[PDB]
Amino acid sequence: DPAPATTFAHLDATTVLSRAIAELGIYPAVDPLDSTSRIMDPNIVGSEHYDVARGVQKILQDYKSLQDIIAILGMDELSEEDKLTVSRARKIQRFLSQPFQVAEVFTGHLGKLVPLKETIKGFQQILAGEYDHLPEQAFYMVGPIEEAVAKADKLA
Amino acid sequence: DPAPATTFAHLDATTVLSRAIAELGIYPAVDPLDSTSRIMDPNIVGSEHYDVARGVQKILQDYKSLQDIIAILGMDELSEEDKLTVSRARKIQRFLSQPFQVAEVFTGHLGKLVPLKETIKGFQQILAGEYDHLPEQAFYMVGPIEEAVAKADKLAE
Amino acid sequence: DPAPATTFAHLDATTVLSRAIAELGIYPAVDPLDSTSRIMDPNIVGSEHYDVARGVQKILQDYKSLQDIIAILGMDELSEEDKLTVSRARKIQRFLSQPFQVAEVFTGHLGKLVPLKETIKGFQQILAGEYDHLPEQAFYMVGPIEEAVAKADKLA
Amino acid sequence: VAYWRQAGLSYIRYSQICAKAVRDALKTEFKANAMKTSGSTIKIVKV
Amino acid sequence: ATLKDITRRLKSIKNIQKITKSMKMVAAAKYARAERELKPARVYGVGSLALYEKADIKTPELIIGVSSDRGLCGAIHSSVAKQMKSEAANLKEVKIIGVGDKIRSILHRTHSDQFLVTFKEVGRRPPTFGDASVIALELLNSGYEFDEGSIIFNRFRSVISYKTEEKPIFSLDTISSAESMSIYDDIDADVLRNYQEYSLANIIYYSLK
Amino acid sequence: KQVAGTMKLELAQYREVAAFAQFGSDLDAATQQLLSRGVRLTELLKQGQYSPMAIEEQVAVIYAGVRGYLDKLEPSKITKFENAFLSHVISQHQALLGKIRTDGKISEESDAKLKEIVTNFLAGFEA
Amino acid sequence: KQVAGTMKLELAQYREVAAFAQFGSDLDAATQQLLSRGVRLTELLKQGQYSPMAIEEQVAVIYAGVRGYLDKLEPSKITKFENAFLSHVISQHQALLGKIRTDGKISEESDAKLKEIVTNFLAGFEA
Amino acid sequence: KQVAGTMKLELAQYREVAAFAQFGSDLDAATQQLLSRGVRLTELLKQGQYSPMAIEEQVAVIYAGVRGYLDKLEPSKITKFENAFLSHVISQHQALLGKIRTDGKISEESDAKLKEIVTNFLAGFEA
Amino acid sequence: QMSFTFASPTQVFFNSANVRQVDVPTQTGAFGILAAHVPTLQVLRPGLVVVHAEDGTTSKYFVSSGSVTVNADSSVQLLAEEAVTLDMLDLGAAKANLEKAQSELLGAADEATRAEIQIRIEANEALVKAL
Ligand SMILES: *N(C(=O)NC1CCCCC1)C1CCCCC1
Repeated sequence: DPAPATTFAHLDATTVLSRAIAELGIYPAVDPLDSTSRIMDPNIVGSEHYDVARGVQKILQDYKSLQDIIAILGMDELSEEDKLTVSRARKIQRFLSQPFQVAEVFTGHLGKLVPLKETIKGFQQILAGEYDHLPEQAFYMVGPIEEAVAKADKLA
Repeated sequence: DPAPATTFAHLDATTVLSRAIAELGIYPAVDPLDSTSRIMDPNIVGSEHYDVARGVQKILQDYKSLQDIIAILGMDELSEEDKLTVSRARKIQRFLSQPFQVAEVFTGHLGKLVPLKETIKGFQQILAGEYDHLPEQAFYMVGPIEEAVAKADKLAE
Repeated sequence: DPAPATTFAHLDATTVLSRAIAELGIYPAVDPLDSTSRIMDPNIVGSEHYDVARGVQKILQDYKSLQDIIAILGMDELSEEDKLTVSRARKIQRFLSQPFQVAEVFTGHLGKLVPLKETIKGFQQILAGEYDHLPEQAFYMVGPIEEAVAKADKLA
Repeated sequence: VAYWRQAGLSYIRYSQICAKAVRDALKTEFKANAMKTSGSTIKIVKV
Repeated sequence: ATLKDITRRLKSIKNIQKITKSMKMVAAAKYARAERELKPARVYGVGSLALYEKADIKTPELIIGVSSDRGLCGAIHSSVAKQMKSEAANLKEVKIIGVGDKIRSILHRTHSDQFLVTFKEVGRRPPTFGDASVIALELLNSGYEFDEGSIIFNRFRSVISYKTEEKPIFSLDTISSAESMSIYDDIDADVLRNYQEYSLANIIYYSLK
Repeated sequence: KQVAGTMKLELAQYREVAAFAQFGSDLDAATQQLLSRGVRLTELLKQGQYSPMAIEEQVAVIYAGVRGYLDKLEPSKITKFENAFLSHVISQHQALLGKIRTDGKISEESDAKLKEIVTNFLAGFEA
Repeated sequence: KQVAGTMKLELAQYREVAAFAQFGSDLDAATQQLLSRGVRLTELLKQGQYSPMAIEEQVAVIYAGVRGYLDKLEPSKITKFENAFLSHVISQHQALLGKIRTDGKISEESDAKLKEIVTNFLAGFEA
Repeated sequence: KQVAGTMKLELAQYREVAAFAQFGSDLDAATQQLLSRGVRLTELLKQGQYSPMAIEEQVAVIYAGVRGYLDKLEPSKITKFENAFLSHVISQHQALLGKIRTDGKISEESDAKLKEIVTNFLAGFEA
Repeated sequence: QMSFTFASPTQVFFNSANVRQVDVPTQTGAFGILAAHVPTLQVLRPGLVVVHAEDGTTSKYFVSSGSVTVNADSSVQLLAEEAVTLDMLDLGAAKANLEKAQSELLGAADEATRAEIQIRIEANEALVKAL
């Protein structure tokens, strides 16, 4: 739509909310592949931060490219390798989710604020496979990585 | 589009070019299922010319109708004959490509000119199965059917 | 589309005529589940009319649901309840047939004007199972329920 | 040792023969099931 | 979103749905028959296994994977293959057999130079003792004096669940000559030869069923 | 009218199953027969340009297929078969064609006459 | 032109066959080789920002791929290889780089020297 | 708030992908339990037209389902239960209903009292 | 009380049934397993199976081959590649069959071939017994 489309040119960072994401229960409903920043540069945020972001977006895009074949046949028909990108991707999609302090009044969950250093790390570990043994639901609506593992435990 | 759409009526032969085909490296990017000629008639070009042309169009429309299905359920569900057409269709699609003399600066290949009889022969043989053992790429960007055989040799080792 | 969308705001019911039903010889070729009416409500046509109607719809639905298990598997495998719902259903779908007067010049058969209370009751008896001892073709192309019982006596 | 052994035959192979014999000695009324069993679909792929 | 493309997609999905609904019904028929013939088979196969659990068998000091040729059955093949690679790794010499082309195409390349035989024509027509006897024969007629083997297959549980399992093949006529087997006397060293051969066909049949 | 209705019905039945043509291994006898009738009735509706047919000619070829005299013939040969067959009956059987006209239908006699031409001509055509 | 001449069409065909092969179909040696070649070249054309390369340097890295020397190197290693290969030739092979740039071509002599450099360097790299 | 909170949570858990029903004794343990409450609670939310309910009657029936008093009933019986339960409380426990209303809260007193009303009624209810 | 299990790949006759005794045809005679018999393993032979039920008038069966097992516990399991009740066997055929076999043998020199014929003879011959 001309209104929004003309607005992109005026921004330094863009956070695009998605209806399909919100319907999956993932809040904030930010589309991780359609949100950009003129600051996402290795010389500005550092190479570790830079590489972890490119990594997350890479696995999300690969999962996206698969979703078409999964829509009909499903996941059970994927190569033992694509099953793996799917798995980590889905865990990453949920780890991007997070309870807000300002929404406490209706969600009933304490809001969370995760420090940038804690954010990079958490995403590194998922990408490196350190949690392939943890269930997806453990990563949904938490703060830092430690809360994911803890939740994966309360799952007894 | 009204411009091109109102133009078909003033022609005797239409050569329709497609982006979907050019994008695949297939040049000239002619759409074999959307190009026509008022002289494509057995009484004018001979039933050999007519039948081969018509045979090429059929194996291609059949593959095209098949494509999206196998892209989902895979190839394994096709019969040995159903998939033998899939492989010849792809070969025929490749034998339609051609290194243009005028295009040397783009293909990096020596231009080629194929006599009518050689065209009919070549397409006829593939349709008949006389090349089911050569690899696809042998048919890509060549002139006469002999070069397909020779490229296949150059590809072996 | 705007045209049919605007028209629907005024319709109180629909009559859907189909080839599929015509090809089964049921005339009129009315689709028994596709055709509907806003006044198909107990508060309007009464509880007796409503209950009988709802019953026919369900049995026609249940019959359509068994089409799978019967096709690939075998009829000699449905449970006694199911086997019976197939006989009542088929009889039901035949009893919805009806010869018209207007077409007496082409059929040679007398048309029928079935009074509502007779209609409500006819099907009520089939659903009740009071005619499970008769052949389907007894309810095909007739008027009142009595005409079903008679057509049955025929010869044998 | 048995005659079939030493002759190269094994026991499964003996059982095979024995089981088939009992089949051929049935009567059409039970001969039907013979087909719904004793298949041979399996195919060797030795390389 | 082009009325052309949209139409192109609808075209191919309406066919998929049609071919896919068909394949479902065919399967449910094959399944129905298979579920039943499986009743006896278990009792029979569990019977064959009644000797070894009822009395120990280990081994001093052959991986058989079963599935089929046809895909489009969720993770039937990937499961056995997954567990098949796992063993070959954790392990003692390694030699393998795959019944059903799919296994020979999956847990393959990495382990071709680790093959003994492979089987085709599995799954279309219902399995038979006869097929099991061919598998057994083909093995006995092999130069692999296996000391111990395992058979990996999918154990049915319900239309919506199965579990990839393993069964030991102490077929080693040699191993069946251990202490625990002292309880059973009046056993010719070669009566076992027949006994083992037989119980080998029974176990392949069971997994197959 | 004598054959049209039947061809109409059989092609309609074919259309519902047509999607299994290249995906029907586990098919049953009936649905497999619908496929074969259809692919063939479909070939009999093909026609070259500038050669409109007399009504007796149209029905003779449609009758053949509808009564299954060509169910075993390979689909790709039907066009050539119809061509050759039509020349033969126009050449050697104007009597037959004449009656289908006059009687205004294919009688028991005409039917007998047709079956014998097509089963023997067909065998020679497949030689 | 000596290294990139037919690469555009070839990469187009590569992407086509790559999509089609995902259908598990059996692949002959010919298509497997095309896939191998395509995936490697795809990596060599990756490039970071703010560091435009001199033409003789692009020619040098293109060469290593188009001539087949990298067909057996794990694709995930191709970027690291290029970075090291390039610093190598720039550090110790200024004469070779300078001749390619000066003649604006790859002479038989320049060709013979590159082969010796890539095969040996590669072997070391894979140590 | 005291009863609809848990109903929301539970009804959600049920909604957490339950298109899978068809299996009964095939599912896990606690998951067949979610389809248990879920279908029951779903039946409680059904209502006819022209018969709006006082909030106090609403919590009474929702209390019944959210506390477990319907788990052992036959899905097709929850409406018969609800209707019978409600006329029983309207007629014999006006006071209790009065207090929940007037207070706008379910006191621990009113709870224990409500516990007894449903327990006894459920007991004498001939499904 | 012994739990007796008797079945073929296709059919099952007994499953953990408390039978008083069973008679089975083995390569070495015809062992009679009793509710309390010493552990043993044996391969079958074309013959007859006799199951003395808990209540007299025993039931008969015919077996082509397979195995039988008696464990430390009073559990027994008989497994025949094929096992049928005499009720479904045509004697007339068997005869016709034993004839042919003995004929082929007279025309075979190949040791292996002979073995395959010999075995067949044995089976068909064993068919006469309860028929
Ligand atoms: N060039 C072309 O037609 N001119 C030359 C080609 C070589 C032989 C003499 C004539 C084309 C002009 C349009 C763009 C592509 C090349």
